[PDB]
Amino acid sequence: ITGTSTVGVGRGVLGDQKNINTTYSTYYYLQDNTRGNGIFTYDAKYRTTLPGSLWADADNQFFASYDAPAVDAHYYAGVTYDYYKNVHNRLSYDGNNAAIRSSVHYSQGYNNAFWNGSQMVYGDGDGQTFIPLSGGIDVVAHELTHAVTDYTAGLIYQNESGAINEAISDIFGTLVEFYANKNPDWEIGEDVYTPGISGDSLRSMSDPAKYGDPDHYSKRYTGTQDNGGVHINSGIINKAAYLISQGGTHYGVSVVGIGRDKLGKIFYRALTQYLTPTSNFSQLRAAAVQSATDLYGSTSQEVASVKQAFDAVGVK
Ligand SMILES: CC(C)C[C@H](NP(=O)(O)CNC(=O)OCc1ccccc1)C(=O)N[C@@H](CCCN)C(=O)O
Ligand SMILES: [Ca+2]
Ligand SMILES: [Ca+2]
Ligand SMILES: [Ca+2]
Ligand SMILES: [Ca+2]
Ligand SMILES: [Zn+2]
Repeated sequence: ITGTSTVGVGRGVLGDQKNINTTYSTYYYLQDNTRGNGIFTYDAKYRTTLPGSLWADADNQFFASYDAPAVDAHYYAGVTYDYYKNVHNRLSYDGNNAAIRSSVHYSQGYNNAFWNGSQMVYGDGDGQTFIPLSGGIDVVAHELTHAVTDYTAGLIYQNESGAINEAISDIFGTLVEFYANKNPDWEIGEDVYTPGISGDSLRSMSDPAKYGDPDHYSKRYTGTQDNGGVHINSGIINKAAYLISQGGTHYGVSVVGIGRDKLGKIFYRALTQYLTPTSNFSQLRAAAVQSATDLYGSTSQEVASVKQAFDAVGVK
């Protein structure tokens, strides 16, 4: 909407106060004009018709329980935009400052979040398995990263290419969580998963097997559930990424860690310069090796560590 840029205040899903960029024109809207061509947050009003209505508020204060998922979807989309711009010189998901749109309060009891080809969508959860999913910064960044992937490598959402697609979203979701630097970890979704159980998460990158996901190519799933295991076999790539950053010895193979920033540079370059819609795990290894060679040199520790990490997870 046309209006003037304003700054509101509210509380997110976990009860934390934050400022949000809004737009005033009769109402205050969740429209942040400070980033690209805008970040826009919508109310889906418990229905499944998208996007719903651009979020409107009478007083620019967002402290109602119903407001909390919108506050966080809006704010964490801004953090994710900032990560891609400041760290990777990427302007929004398409590289040309496309408007970023999210809808919250999607459906009833909906235990998921997704990119629908055009926008982000967040359920409220059923209150037992999940609380409103935009409360997780790793979740929000996971979803926006699907848009980045779709505009760049275009990884098809099935089998090995789809597991790479998933891992890319978990990797950058985690790197955005570290960028914001609030309780960062190598777990996925911990802030919104199972409010009645402490210390768990939906997936682990540091130890995928903790939640039943493979940590070695020999343990990959090859059935048809979950689009051929896209959220299962992602563990193999998530583990490799964790090892590249943090190091470790895994199935007897030692990896010297090179840190999160270099992990992010290598995988961002692989995603945007080398991967294709049908890349498999072996092709990802080659893309990561080439990316690290471009950035750091063929004889570098960074290249050697990429090779060790993929060796450790059984990907040649
Ligand atoms: C980070 C977590 C909290 C959310 C994440 N959701 P996602 O991977 O972005 C779901 N996207 C998806 O399916 O895209 C395909 C598509 C949909 C619509 C239109 C076009 C294409 C996820 O890991 N979901 C799991 C766990 C879900 C537990 N109930 C899961 O779906 O099995
Ligand atoms: Ca209000
Ligand atoms: Ca965390
Ligand atoms: Ca996390
Ligand atoms: Ca929990
Ligand atoms: Zn995903």
